[PDB]
Amino acid sequence: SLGLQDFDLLRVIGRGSYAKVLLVRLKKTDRIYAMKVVKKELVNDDEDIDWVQTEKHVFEQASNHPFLVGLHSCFQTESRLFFVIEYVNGGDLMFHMQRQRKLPEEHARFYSAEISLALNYLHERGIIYRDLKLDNVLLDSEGHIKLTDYGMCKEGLRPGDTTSTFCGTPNYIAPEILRGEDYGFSVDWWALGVLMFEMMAGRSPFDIVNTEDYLFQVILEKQIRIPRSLSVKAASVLKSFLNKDPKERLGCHPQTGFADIQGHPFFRNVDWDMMEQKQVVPPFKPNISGEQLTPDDDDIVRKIDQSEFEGFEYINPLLM
Ligand SMILES: N[C@H](CNc1nc(-c2ccncc2)nc2sc3c(c12)CCCC3)Cc1ccccc1
Ligand SMILES: [Cl-]
Repeated sequence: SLGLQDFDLLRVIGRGSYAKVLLVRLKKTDRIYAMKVVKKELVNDDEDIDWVQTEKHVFEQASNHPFLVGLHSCFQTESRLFFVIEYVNGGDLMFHMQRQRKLPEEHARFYSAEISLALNYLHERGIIYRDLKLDNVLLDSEGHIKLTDYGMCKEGLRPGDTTSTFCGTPNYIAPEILRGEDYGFSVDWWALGVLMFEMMAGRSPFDIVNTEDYLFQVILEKQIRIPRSLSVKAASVLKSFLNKDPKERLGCHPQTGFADIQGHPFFRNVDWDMMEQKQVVPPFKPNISGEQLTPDDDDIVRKIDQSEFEGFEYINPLLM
């Protein structure tokens, strides 16, 4: 099926330790896509045994939702896995906050709404995102958000289920994870609380003036206080999403969790349905505005365990 031959490696658009993301062009179609590349050796050594399976499953659910990147195709070389993904060209919230420094409540309200719809959808599908942060919140040309990089997702969580992996991006990691407690969807809502805080305050609730051990101490012990300039509505949601007790945290009620959010005074006057069909207009249009592969290690590749990657190839019959 697909392979590197069928593509033109245009540029690099993302680079972590585990994963690398390229901008690519499907030759025979002249369409542009984003490509996520990961060394299969690290997939075996660093990830849960069902990582490949969880990724494929998550992309499936994401193709049927407006605020989630969908999967075009994926293939494998001897040493790497390749995820060809719907391309988003509006940048991300981090880039936006970089120029904005601080967003009006209306803007944060909009974004946090769309983010909630994407999250609740994953939760409904028994999935925990587990890595919501500014730069994982992409923006399309129109100005709507899109969650990307599903590398941290947990799958198959039934009602009452609970997982126990310590993961995430330190600044956004929930207290219940820090305590080593079994957790569920609650971590995602805490993450949104932290993200909402950055949007409206212009800084993290845990900014300063063992560096990471100290950060974890701040999150667990230091009292979270909302700045005096924010409205009573805003102060509430922040404090509610940022409740260190998963049981008492906003959006975490097993039954009325997501209803409690939509009902929150902060989200008053929000048409969720129109929000979900993109019938609500974004407060910022990235358009009209603003401003190669590492060689394999033959001694490693030769001994790689290809088991988990058998039958990895795939193409989506419906263009995401
Ligand atoms: N944070 C953006 C660049 N990084 C990434 N962008 C996208 C992406 C997906 C779809 N359309 C666009 C981007 N997906 C991913 S998955 C991943 C990373 C990443 C980096 C860390 C490792 C895992 C910022 C950015 C936005 C737009 C263009 C270039 C960069
Ligand atoms: Cl507190």
